[PDB]
Amino acid sequence: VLKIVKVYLAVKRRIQPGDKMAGRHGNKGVISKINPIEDMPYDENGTPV
Amino acid sequence: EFLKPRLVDIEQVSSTHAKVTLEPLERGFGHTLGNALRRILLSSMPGCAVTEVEIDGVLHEYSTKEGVQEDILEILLNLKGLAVRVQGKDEVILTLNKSGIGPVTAADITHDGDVEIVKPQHVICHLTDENASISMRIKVQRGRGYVPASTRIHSEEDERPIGRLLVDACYSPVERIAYNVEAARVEQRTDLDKLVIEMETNGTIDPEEAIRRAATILAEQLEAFVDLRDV
Repeated sequence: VLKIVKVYLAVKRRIQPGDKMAGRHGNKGVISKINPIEDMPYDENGTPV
Repeated sequence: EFLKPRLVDIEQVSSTHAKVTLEPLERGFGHTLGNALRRILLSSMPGCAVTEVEIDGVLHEYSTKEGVQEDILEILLNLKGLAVRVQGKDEVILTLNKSGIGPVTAADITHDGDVEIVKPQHVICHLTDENASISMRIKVQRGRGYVPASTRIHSEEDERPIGRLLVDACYSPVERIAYNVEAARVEQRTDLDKLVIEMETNGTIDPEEAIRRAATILAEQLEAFVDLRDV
């Protein structure tokens, strides 16, 4: 081997439907849908979950 | 034979937080209008936000400057939060030039006429060296909604300069919306309701204009409804 050239790519992967999310307690899941802020449930104060 | 709501006192508790009241609401329309406006506001309010940044000594989001402690990527993340009001143009080029030790806040941006920096205390970076100097040129666009870099990549349009740093665009000034329909004792009536909309924004869109534009959008869609072809 004369020489070698290594190239590092960096990629920002955003969460999307189908990715796997979990808690610390053994609960798992596949991200099923991304909802708009307005559709999400909200408390009296107006903060959405 | 109906009543109709007139925009009444608009209390401003803080620069960002505002309460808007609508007094003469018919029974049942309190919640209808509350929810319709909440939806329109949270989804469709047009605002301006930074789309891309060029800093001098940095090739890509992942490099680092001498004399700063944030990574360039964190600088972009801080810029995403930058609350700005553009008046006339759709795309403005702001210039930030700071030297010496200190926190580079949003106030240090070169003061242009048409652009208003709502929160001048908003931090961007921290220098840590006497001779360390940061310069950048931030391109700010007007838009509605939320547009990420990866989607606009289809429309690259000569992104050739490697110095370009794309930022995710949150083209939306409204952070939070709540409403309460409460008994509106009108001096000659028994059962009338008042809608109180409490809204928290980044301090660019004014409440009156927000509510007016939201009602405008809903009314335009209703116009679409009035005619029905059936052809």
